[PDB]
Amino acid sequence: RYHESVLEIADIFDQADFIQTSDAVRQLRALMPTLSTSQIRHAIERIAQ
Amino acid sequence: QQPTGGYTTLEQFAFTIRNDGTNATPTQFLQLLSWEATENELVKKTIPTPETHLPSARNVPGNVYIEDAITQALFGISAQNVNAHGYFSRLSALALPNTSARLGLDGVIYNSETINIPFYDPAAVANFAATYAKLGNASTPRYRADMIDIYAHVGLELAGTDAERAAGVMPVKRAKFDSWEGSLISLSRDVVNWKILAFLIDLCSLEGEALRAFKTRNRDVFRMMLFIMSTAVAANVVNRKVTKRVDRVLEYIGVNSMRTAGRTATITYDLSRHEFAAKFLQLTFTRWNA
Repeated sequence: RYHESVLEIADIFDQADFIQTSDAVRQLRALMPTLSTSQIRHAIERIAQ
Repeated sequence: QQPTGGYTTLEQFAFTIRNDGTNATPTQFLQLLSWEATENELVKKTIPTPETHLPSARNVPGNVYIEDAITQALFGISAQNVNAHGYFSRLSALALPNTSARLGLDGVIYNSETINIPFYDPAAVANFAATYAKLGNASTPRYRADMIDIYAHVGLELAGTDAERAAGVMPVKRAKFDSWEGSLISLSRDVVNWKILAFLIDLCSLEGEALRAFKTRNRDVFRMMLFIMSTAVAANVVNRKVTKRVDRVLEYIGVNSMRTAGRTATITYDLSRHEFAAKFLQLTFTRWNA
């Protein structure tokens, strides 16, 4: 029985001076096709480009 | 042309503001401040009794806007060129035993029959301009007010808990409060707008028993008068973060730092503006105390 949920971290810590961004990222990385280390060297090398 | 019984305490002359948006009579806004104490002390000294001799009354052609101008200068936002005699030489006149120049209710100076404009009692204003004309001296070399001593007073006067600290000393208190972005300045202008004269004409007149009753009534309007005013001088002002709410933090509430640049969080005195405020306080204070 699950409602697998994101629980945006901030709704756990009271001193939100570290907490940042949001559940919005899991949404996004969920899409990225899992990359390899060699793969990222490339994604980064080409962004910087 | 109405008498008194207390010039303030009469509709038209109400003192309100903006609490991020509302109003609230200043007493209500100052009860939202906090002071961390910090070494030192602000041993109040003695305001040097005023420079008795006031500027010569020069006719000059025009309508000297005085309520507005005095304040534009005290807690304005930059009064370009304050102290210029022009406005005060004229204001001096009002301080004579018999004249025409009536002090227009809205806050101005006229001639013979101002017409329409319901000026102030001719007597009240008489005692008023008596001192606040000298105010057009602060410019000249031999009459400067000598400001850092004066700010000692502003403090136990503004902060410093009643009695306890109303005993000559206290620690510079770094003041902070829950603000609302561009808080200090927005607040100052609600005050530039304020009707000062109503406060002074009453302060320089009211007999003696009534005067004290009055001191208590504007204890706060007056503290508020200079809180916004002192922050002009207080050194650094930054925002202290807390928990989503922001808290404006003020360097030192009492230690005038003689700074003249242009911050953003607040007003800023040009150099000559200190020459003016320093002097204005010398008078209100010598007077507040009696």
